[PDB]
Amino acid sequence: PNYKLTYFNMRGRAEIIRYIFAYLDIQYEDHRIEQADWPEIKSTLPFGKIPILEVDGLTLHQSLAIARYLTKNTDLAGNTEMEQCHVDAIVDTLDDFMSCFPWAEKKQDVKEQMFNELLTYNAPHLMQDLDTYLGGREWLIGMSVTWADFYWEICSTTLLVFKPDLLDNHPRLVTLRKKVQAIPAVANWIKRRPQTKL
Amino acid sequence: PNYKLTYFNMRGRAEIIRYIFAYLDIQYEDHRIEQADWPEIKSTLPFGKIPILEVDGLTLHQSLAIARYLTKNTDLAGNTEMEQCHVDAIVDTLDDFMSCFPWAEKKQDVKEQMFNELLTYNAPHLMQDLDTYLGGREWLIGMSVTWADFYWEICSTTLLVFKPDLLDNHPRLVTLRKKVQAIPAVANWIKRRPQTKL
Ligand SMILES: N[C@@H](CCC(=O)N[C@@H](CS)C(=O)NCC(=O)O)C(=O)O
Ligand SMILES: N[C@@H](CCC(=O)N[C@@H](CS)C(=O)NCC(=O)O)C(=O)O
Ligand SMILES: [Mg+2]
Repeated sequence: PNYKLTYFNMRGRAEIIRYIFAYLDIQYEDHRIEQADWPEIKSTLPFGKIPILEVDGLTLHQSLAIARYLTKNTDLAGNTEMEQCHVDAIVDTLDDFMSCFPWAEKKQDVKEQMFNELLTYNAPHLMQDLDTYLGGREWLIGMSVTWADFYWEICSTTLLVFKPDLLDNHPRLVTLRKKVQAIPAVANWIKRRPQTKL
Repeated sequence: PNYKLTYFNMRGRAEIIRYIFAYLDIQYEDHRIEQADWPEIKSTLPFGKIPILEVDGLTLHQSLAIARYLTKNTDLAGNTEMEQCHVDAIVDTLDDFMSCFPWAEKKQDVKEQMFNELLTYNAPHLMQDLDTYLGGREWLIGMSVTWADFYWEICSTTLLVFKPDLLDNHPRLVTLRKKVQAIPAVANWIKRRPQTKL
């Protein structure tokens, strides 16, 4: 089928979709719009938000809903229904935290303060719960990589931009990132993708 | 299987699970804890949040992950993988919005300010997007009820508590709420459930 992903020129919420396409070796149009075209693009979105993924003429929206759709019947989904639930749960827990940041906050002064408070007073609790959850296991769910691992690597990459020492107390979570970054197809995408801050 | 749902004494985030159980005619323990006992239970949870669902001893978390698990392979999921994606997307759009409200904000000043902002400016836009998405169809996705319809009913019920005129310009969205409440199993639950504000 023909796929067309539309998002801004940044990793952000479209990156999980881009990782999945890379991993599954599926061709797609990576459409990155500029701020100047937002007004026009927006008037075509079902709920005024991106990313959207057009599949053979039909529009899908919501990054995680799209990620789940693309991984259905693949090795990234989770081996059992219980495990698939755990994958969804970990992704939503991560997404819940990322959604707490004031990404659209105009006033930089207030924005910086909130980011710093979230990374100092809240992040540590989530990092510890994730580390405890993973224990000595190779991956977050099951005995093989799932898109939950992809999401951890993606979210942590952005958090590290604002809090470099985020994982200084959790080497096991760093190892996990490295294992994700070591997957051949993923490594290739990470090396070739457009370099953006977020 | 043996199901035990744990949450606070309110509809909130556990209600979608309660609707699914009622619709599917599944018995479960509806455990509603007291604030005074939350800090004790919280310490035993991998991620310290509720609702959680114990399935034959195994614990699951994240309301939507659990809802998806329960509806898999049932008539409440979409009829195709694409339709299943639409269901997931609608639920996430609604959840994203409801999650924007500062429910735990102690500062009545900031809390009231954000509630008014969300209800006065954002809500109308979402309502218009939803009405347009629904069009003249009976349900949000496909030709039959899905858990996305349940979620609309649940979400709008709480929104209507703070903004009763929410749907005065959207009769079709009111009718959808009524269509869901009319389903025998749901109507039975609605009339039997604990009467709470949220
Ligand atoms: N939870 C949604 C997020 C939707 C969202 O807020 N997208 C942002 C881009 S990162 C956007 O479209 N913003 C436009 C706006 O805020 O009006 C997803 O994962 O797709
Ligand atoms: N996004 C999670 C909700 C996590 C959450 O914030 N739950 C609230 C109850 S509505 C709770 O656990 N708050 C008590 C606390 O965080 O200590 C889900 O959908 O289950
Ligand atoms: Mg979410």
